[PDB]
Amino acid sequence: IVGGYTCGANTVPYQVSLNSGYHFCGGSLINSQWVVSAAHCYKSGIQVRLGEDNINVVEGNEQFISASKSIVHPSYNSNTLNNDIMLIKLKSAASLNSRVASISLPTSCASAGTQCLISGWGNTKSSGTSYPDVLKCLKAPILSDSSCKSAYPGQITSNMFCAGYLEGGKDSCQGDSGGPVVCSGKLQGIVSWGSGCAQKNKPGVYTKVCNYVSWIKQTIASN
Ligand SMILES: [Ca+2]
Repeated sequence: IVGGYTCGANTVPYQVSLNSGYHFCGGSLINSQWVVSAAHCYKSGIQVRLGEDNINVVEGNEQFISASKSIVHPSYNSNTLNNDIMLIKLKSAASLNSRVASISLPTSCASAGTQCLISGWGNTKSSGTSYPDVLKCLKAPILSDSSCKSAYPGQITSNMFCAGYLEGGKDSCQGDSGGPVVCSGKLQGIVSWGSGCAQKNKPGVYTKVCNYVSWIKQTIASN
């Protein structure tokens, strides 16, 4: 996250870190046994880390649970990043409380102008690299589809939305991928892609979760 603020420990209780020997992507806990992330975060051998603030220090609220199954969306296209969503089933159920909690799926899509919270452990610089150890947060609005399509001609599908600031300076970045965009207490987006980070006229692009609720619910019910 570029241009954000330190969230505070366990203030974003649905935020997960995906670990394969190191943090590589975020995700969101949607019930005691399932996480949703980005398909471009797929790899084998994932450990899901819940209850984290400092990802390099054991602080006492963590739960480390291996993945038993990963399911990439059937229509994910790695070239265009259309349908950039993936479900991860945990080997055992997480223990839920105030510091580790699930986030609700949306019943309706959010409109442009709605303010959302984006979080992650990704890069904090737009030029160069500095990775934080503690979770960072950013408040940003959903942008209109017309502004999003004007920023990225020919690249925005109906399964994507833009959020952030056309003036630059505040965005999600590398290492935030897969993490949550939460608006009015519901998971509306997944950190997916962008052209660089925090550049003028190049806001972040997010997977539009409201289009996938039926697929998520049906998949969880049968796996
Ligand atoms: Ca920790």
